[PDB]
Amino acid sequence: PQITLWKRPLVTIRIGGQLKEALLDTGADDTVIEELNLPGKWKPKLIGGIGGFIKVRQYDQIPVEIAGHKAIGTVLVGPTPVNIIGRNLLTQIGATLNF
Amino acid sequence: PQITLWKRPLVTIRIGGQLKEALLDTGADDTVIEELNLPGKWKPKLIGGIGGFIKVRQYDQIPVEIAGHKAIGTVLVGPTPVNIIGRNLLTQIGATLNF
Ligand SMILES: CCCC[C@@H](CN[C@@H](CCCC)C(=O)N[C@@H](CCC(N)=O)C(=O)N[C@@H](CCCNC(N)=[NH2+])C(N)=O)NC(=O)[C@@H](NC(=O)[C@@H](NC(C)=O)[C@@H](C)O)[C@@H](C)CC
Repeated sequence: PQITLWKRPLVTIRIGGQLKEALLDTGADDTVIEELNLPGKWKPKLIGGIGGFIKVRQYDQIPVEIAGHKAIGTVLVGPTPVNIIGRNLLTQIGATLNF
Repeated sequence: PQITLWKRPLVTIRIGGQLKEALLDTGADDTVIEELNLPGKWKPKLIGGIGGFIKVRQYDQIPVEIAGHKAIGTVLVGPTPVNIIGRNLLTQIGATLNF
């Protein structure tokens, strides 16, 4: 689809069998989801944002369906204020910015 | 123009007549620049994201040219590792997400 930016670009995703809402974030390297369980193993990681750094769980090779488009890649889980889909998955679904 | 997301979407902007590199961030409501010597009246604000909040200075009606496309609006100034172009200005240059 084509998404304008007057509102936050929030979409529904499928992850782990569950539906969630997430923000399409071109300013994020990685995909960061609110605290939850995901199948499989993980390892601790730290990531940073506007306010500093947080601890997350790094899960690899997780399938995520993003507005109907499939991706399989790293998902970080931790105390983010909002679920964000970052460039590691945006690239998989063919997303570009256009102006 | 079309910008892919293989790398961070860093582009040249002009603010205060000078050129800087900034990240096009669809996950940002607002525009955050690290330019603490702007002239002009400002007011204190707090903005947040991953890691919490920081203090910024809010400047209004500041011209910002992005990749040769003129915009004018609110700019927040504060300590950030990367200059961020948010939706307040992305909308003014006609930017969309496409997949
Ligand atoms: C989670 C909140 C929404 C998404 C987030 C994305 N912003 C980018 C900006 C870039 C860095 C300052 C971000 O955090 N990116 C992270 C996401 C985490 C991730 N791992 O992908 C990033 O790429 N982090 C890199 C580091 C980038 C820093 N740059 C650098 N070292 N050169 C990383 N690998 O850890 N938006 C925001 O942080 C913005 N917040 C908002 O837009 C709203 N605030 C809230 C709480 O939602 C609004 C109500 O203020 C800020 C900028 C104020 C307008």
